[PDB]
Amino acid sequence: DSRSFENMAGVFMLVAGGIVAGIFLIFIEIAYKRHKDAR
Amino acid sequence: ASVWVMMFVMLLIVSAIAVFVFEYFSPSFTIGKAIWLLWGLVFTTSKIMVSVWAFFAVIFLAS
Amino acid sequence: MIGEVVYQRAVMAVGSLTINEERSEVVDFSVPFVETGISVMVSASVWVMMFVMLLIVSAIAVFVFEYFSPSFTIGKAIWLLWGLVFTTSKIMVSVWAFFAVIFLASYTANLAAFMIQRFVDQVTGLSDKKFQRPHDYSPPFRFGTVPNGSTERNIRNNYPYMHQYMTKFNQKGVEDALVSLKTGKLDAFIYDAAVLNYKAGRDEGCKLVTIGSGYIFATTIALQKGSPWKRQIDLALLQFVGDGEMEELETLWLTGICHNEKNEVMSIDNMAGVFYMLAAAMALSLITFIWEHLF
Amino acid sequence: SFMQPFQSTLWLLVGLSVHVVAVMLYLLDRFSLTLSSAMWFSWRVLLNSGIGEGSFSARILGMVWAGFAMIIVASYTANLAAFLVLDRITGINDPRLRNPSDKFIYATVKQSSVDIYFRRQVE
Amino acid sequence: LTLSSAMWFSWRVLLNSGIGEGSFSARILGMVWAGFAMIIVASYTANLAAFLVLDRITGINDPRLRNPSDKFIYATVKQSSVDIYFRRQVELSTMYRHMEKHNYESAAEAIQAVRDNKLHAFIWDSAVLEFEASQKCDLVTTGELFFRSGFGIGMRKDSPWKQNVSLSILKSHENGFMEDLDKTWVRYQEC
Amino acid sequence: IVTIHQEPFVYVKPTLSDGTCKEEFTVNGDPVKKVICTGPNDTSPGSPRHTVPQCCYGFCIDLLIKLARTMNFTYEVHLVADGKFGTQERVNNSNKKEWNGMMGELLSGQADMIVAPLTINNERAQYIEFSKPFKYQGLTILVKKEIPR
Repeated sequence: DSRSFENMAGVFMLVAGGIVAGIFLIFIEIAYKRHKDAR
Repeated sequence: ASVWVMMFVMLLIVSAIAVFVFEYFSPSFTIGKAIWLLWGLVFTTSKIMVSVWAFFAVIFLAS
Repeated sequence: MIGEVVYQRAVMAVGSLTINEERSEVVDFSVPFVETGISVMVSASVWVMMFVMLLIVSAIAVFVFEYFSPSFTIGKAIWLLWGLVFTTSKIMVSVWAFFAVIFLASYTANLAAFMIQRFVDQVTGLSDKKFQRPHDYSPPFRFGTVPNGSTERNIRNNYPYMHQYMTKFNQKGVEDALVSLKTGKLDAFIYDAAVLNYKAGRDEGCKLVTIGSGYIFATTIALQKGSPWKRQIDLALLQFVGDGEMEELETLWLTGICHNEKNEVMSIDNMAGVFYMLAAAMALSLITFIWEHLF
Repeated sequence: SFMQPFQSTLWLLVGLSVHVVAVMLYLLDRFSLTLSSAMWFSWRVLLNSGIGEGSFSARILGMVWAGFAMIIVASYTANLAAFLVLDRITGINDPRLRNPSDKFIYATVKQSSVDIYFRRQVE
Repeated sequence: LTLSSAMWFSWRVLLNSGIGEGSFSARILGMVWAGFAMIIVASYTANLAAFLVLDRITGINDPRLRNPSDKFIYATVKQSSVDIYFRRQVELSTMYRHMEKHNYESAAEAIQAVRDNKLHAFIWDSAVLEFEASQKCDLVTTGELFFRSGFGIGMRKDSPWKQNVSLSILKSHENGFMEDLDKTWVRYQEC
Repeated sequence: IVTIHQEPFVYVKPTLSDGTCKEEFTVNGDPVKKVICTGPNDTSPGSPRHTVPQCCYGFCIDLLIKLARTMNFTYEVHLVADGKFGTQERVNNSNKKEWNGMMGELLSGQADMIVAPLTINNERAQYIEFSKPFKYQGLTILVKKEIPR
């Protein structure tokens, strides 16, 4: 052949881990901001 | 070939995340508006996190 | 060589002889062995057009907002113009916004032409006081040679103070220099630069920059005096050079990898640029917030 | 191919500069929008999601920042094209073979005419 | 949405002014169009970088000179040692029908011939050439130093003052008086 | 000394209306070494060649004054009628292989010194032997610079 990705897969892993940590903080931070909006 | 399937997977992930975040503003259309926003960002606190992945999509444009 | 010439042990003596004026006093000589000497081995107008055209389109916006009257051209429309660098007349501005995007694409191609088409070096030569006052630089400079050289005699003629520096570092082999460059123990080296031209090309990776891009310092065969051979030698010599047969030997013996030196640019970046431009920006606030509505 | 090749320090400088943007936007509100507004406007415009709209002096400054953001994108995508597109044995003519090293050891099969064409010539 | 709306929305999104928002099937189709617009921008800016960044006389080794054409006529000055270094060697036989048939009386005539674009290149001693290349911007000295002679002094064979001159000549190299003339007459200008 | 009109080695420029060299200065502002140099005006054959002494500038003048210091000579400095080195070429009767030009001028006794950056000849050294040469160069090639797009 004549060779016609790994950057892609690194971006997949990084963006996936970031979105998972974000979503599992979303509920916590929504609850605590409901407590802070009660103030 | 394989990059395409990854794109479909990740866009469906972020669309579902948008559906859940619109469900948790309840304590404007994830079927409608948010998907055309996802289209626009290939090319509202979770929307900040999508603007992160919009900047990612711009990185993929540069690549 | 010169003892074998003077005391006539070697009636002929060839060498790679740095033919000194000093040696010429002592020994007669033919043509220079090769060219040699002493070397050192070591490891506008577009802008004004932009201002003009943006002021044109801002004025056109002012007029079009005046002719909706049959929201702030001072305000909103200018920040829109800023956004379009990077409502029917606004369609025509979206045309020129697409133009501004074309200009973005053009100077991306231009900055690609910059950041491809860098190569940099550090040492000039004896003009550096790096050599002349090494201890007046931190770290003090680190330069040695293999002793009893003709180049050393030339620096005795030049600066025996520099020899006082060299004797802090003077070596015995060329591989001593290879180590002390590849281990950073001595900074760069000056010798008969031809040996540096072999072995610099014959370096691994060729980061060991030599005595400038080949800047020969100490610029420009032993004959026992009165030898009748000299005209024979030197007329033969023109023909050898008139035949380029020395060049055939050059094709034999010279090159390594710096013969294929390939415009050693970068291949991440830490240019200033914005480090200039940041120094502007804060002072802009220092302009404006003094100019408040004082009355 | 990789992860970021682009000097993680520079990426930290990006983070520092974005927080500098946030500081300069939130201070000048009181001099003529103070909690999480200009945060998300820096993430609007510094991400160039909304490039246009979103006193006047802070806006001058911010659109200079958006100009910077466009420059930074231009430079790094120039590097994306560059470090992917930018910068062997040729035969007997190599000094790898004219000066044959023991890092480059080579061989044949004995009793070959290959070795005959070796042993005929000189160098 | 039927008169001038989707006109200006095509000029919004096809210009990618507003890239995001601005039934569902038409929106699917239009965002495919915006994908096309991004592709088109990518291709033409790739051409902007390409056709600006993408794709001579080497010396005697040219077939321009080994097979010297009359589209490449060259010359010298007669009564020169340049013509001597021609007439010594062998395969300049094809060249002597240029370098002996077109020549000049001063090198400046050949310099003007480059400037007047008469003859394509010239072969002269490198010093004045590289000077004037640093001085005027019509001039690129290609090739190597051909016949790498030294620049010596016309001394008769019975003239005995080669000697202390050669000692000075030596003090010149050893103490950089050569390099002093490099300061004072050589190292000046650029393009 | 007869001088080939070789610039900067000898800038052959005219004198003043005084017949004198000026007081011109270097980039360093230094009074440039200038030499009265006798030889033709209309420096071409078939033209009335008028031997004017003219100002001269260069490397070699500096060196000759160095040798006036170190060597205690006077220097009798002239321009070439030919402007040429002058090689062995045949005179009419089509056999007379004779050194012309500067080579002729030494070998006629007329020049007694050639002070010029002379590309050495195995052949010229067969008649006129150099001292130690200055520069170690060779012939290179002037090429037109191409214009931009």
